[PDB]
Formats: sequence, C-alpha cells, structure tokens
Amino acid sequence: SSLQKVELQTDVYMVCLQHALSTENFEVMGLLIGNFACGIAKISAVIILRRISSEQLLKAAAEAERLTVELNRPMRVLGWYQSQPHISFVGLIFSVFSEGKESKEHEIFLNCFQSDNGEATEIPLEIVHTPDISDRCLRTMTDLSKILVQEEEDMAEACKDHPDVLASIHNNAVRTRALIHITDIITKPLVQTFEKRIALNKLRATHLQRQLQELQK
Amino acid sequence: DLLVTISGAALSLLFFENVRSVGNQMGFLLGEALEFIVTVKIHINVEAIVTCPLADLLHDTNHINKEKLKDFVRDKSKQVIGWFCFRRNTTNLTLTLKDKLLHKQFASHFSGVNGCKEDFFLTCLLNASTSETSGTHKFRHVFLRHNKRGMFEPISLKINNLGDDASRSDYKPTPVRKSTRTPDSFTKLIESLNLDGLDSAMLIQKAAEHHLMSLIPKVCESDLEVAELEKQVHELKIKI
Repeated sequence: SSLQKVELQTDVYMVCLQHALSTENFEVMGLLIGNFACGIAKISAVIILRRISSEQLLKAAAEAERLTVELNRPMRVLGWYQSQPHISFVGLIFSVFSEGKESKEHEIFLNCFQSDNGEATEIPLEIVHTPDISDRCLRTMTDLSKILVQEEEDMAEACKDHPDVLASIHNNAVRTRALIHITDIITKPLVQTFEKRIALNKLRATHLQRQLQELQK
Repeated sequence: DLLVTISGAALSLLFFENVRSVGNQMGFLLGEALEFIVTVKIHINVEAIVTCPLADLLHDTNHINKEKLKDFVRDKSKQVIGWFCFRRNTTNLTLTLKDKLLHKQFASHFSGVNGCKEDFFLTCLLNASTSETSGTHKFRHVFLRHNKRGMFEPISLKINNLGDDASRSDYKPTPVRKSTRTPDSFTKLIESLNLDGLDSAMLIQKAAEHHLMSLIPKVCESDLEVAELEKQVHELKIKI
C-alpha cells in the first residue's frame, strides 16, 4: 500500500506532452487517473484542467468512476501534472520550451514525485509501452481544443452587449482572431495528425502484409 | 482606485490654450466618469477644457459668485468634473490656499449636477517655466482630488496613445456605471451612417474623415468670432 514506483502509459505521456506544448507562456495543468496496486501507480488516463483548486476533483472523481465501468478496471485520481515553460499524490512536471541559443538543441524534462502536505520527494518513473493510442486519450486531447474555445467564449461573454459600437467591433475582432488562433495552432494540427496517423498506419500495414506474405515462403 | 484619462488631442488643446494667454489662466475640465468591476475602478476621462476669467466669477471678497458661475457654464454644468490652474515662470507645482478654496467651492457647486461625487472632483495644476536663454521650455502638470480624510492626493494620469491606453485581456469590459448624460459627437455620426466587421470599420473611419474635414471651417469661424469679442471687451475696459 506504500507508493514505490510510477508507471505512465505512452499514450497518456503523449497527451500530457501535447498539452504542455500548447503554450510557452503559462503553466498548464491536469489530473492523473489510474490504479494503485502493489506499490505501483499505473496511469492509464488523464483529465485536462481549466486554469491548487477544488471542485474539479469532484468532476474528476466522477469521471474516474465512468472510467472504471467502461475499461473494467479500478480507476481513481492518482495525482496531477503541470508544465514549466522557459525554465499521498503523484506529481509530474513537464519542463518544456528550453533551447540553446547557439546549439539550437531543445530539451524536455519530466520529473516524477510524491506529494503530501506540501512536502515531496523523487519517485522512480517508467514510461510503459502501449500498442496504440487509447480511445480515451484521443478524446482527451481533442477536448483541449474544446476547452480552449470554451475559455475564450466565456471571456467574450462578459464583454458582450457593449453600448459603444467601436468597442463591439473591437471585441468581435478579438474573439475572431483568438478563435482562429486556437484552430490554426491546436485544432487543425490535431486534425492533420489524426489523418496522417491513419494514412501512415495503412502504409506500414500494407508493408507488413507484403512482408508477412513472403516470409512464409 | 482612481485613474484620470485624457487623449493627446484634448491635452494638446489644454497646453495650447495655456501658452496663448498673456498671464496666468484658469478654467474648467469637461468629461465623464466610468465605473469598472474587477473592487471597483474609477476612470475619469477629460474630454475638453474651457477658459474663464476668475474675476467674472467673483463678487467684488474672494468668494465665487454662485449666480455668475451658473450664467457662464450654463447647460454645460453636467459635464464639469474639474478645474485647472496655469502659472507661467514657475517650476513649482504647488497648491495655494486660494487654490484649495476654489476647489472646495467648485466641487460643492458641480457635484449635484455632473452626476459625480464630491470625492473625485479634479484639480489640474499646470505650469510653464523657461531657461535662462529660453532655449529649454519645461511643462509640468498634475491631477488632484480632495480626499475624505481631508487630503489633496495626486491621481495617476494616463495619456491614451497608440502604444498604451487605459483599457489594457485584449477585450474591452462593459462599464457598470457612467456619469455622462450628454450625447457623444462621434456616436451621433455612426448613427447617421445607419449601419446594419472590417467593412463597418472602414466606413466609420472614412465618414469620420469627411466629418472632420467639414468641421475645420466651422472651427475657424467660432475662433475668430470669440477673438473679435475678446478684443471688443478688452478695448472697452481700457477705454474707461
């Protein structure tokens, strides 16, 4: 019952990394979901947080239950993750956007630790192989687009119905660019990524089929 | 929290009118007050200024003739949110006892009409000194209000320019309260356009250009009108 090791699925690793690379300005966050067995916390899913805070944990604990019955496995909020650009629970810190001025080399750090009462120590992490990208993981990183859009729609709501015409034109101009900015940077590349993933899979699939066919002979 | 805002156009007109006058000069600040929710923020915008000889407002006494003050400002009393005082040949930005007295009187008289509290009635102290060889001209100014604790504290002034204005998210939040009860000259122009994004912004700017170009002779007319009336009054005074 004592935490000894953390095992992170590769497809969940991809989601967290993708979320961290969404912006180099602010620290993004989310909640690690999975099972705790023989001293091993296995993360098989993740929840993207809108930005310590509460209540969201209740929505996460409920989602964890929805993940239990669907995946037929014990699922609970094991902890959280957060990004770090230009510089009782399980914590993951994805240090991103760090490049050399002359070397042109980019670095990405991933630190794993156990946190309780503001205290923490290092915890052994292993990224565990997955034969694919989970249905939940695909949906999770598509939600990133939806959440970002939702954040913007909320900001424009508070400034809606502005009496001054010049301000209304300005606000609609800001909302338009911001939505486009989300689509071009987040939504569109994800669309292309999925499309290319499918096409390039079938390219390898047909390649292996030709290999499989002649290997027997 | 309080912030005074003013455009380059309005501020230039203020300094333009000050360097014109023969000696010291005073007048009134015209504008509105906006409230923003965050606590509540107060933006006091300075729209325009108007000069006035203090002697025309005095009995005979150093007390402001409330009767004479109403006759000068007239229907523009609901816009007066402050007054200014300009002094040549001084780098000293100082509140005189006489200035304090004028502030209190002007605050009490206008607070009921302008739709603003007596708390944030403005006082603008401007000056203009020159160097020994008059090769360097220095212009200083500051905005003040009378505190509830009996203090004349300086208020931050923000000159709205193309780099940074007082509405800086990139959205423009809707103000919860406005003390303005006077029709805006520019918003009346947009209403005349009878509009029903980018295309709308183009027309407004173009219409503003034609409007701005038509105002130019009207400005010159009203200028020479007062200029002659300023001479006739002055000529009569010297005559006697």
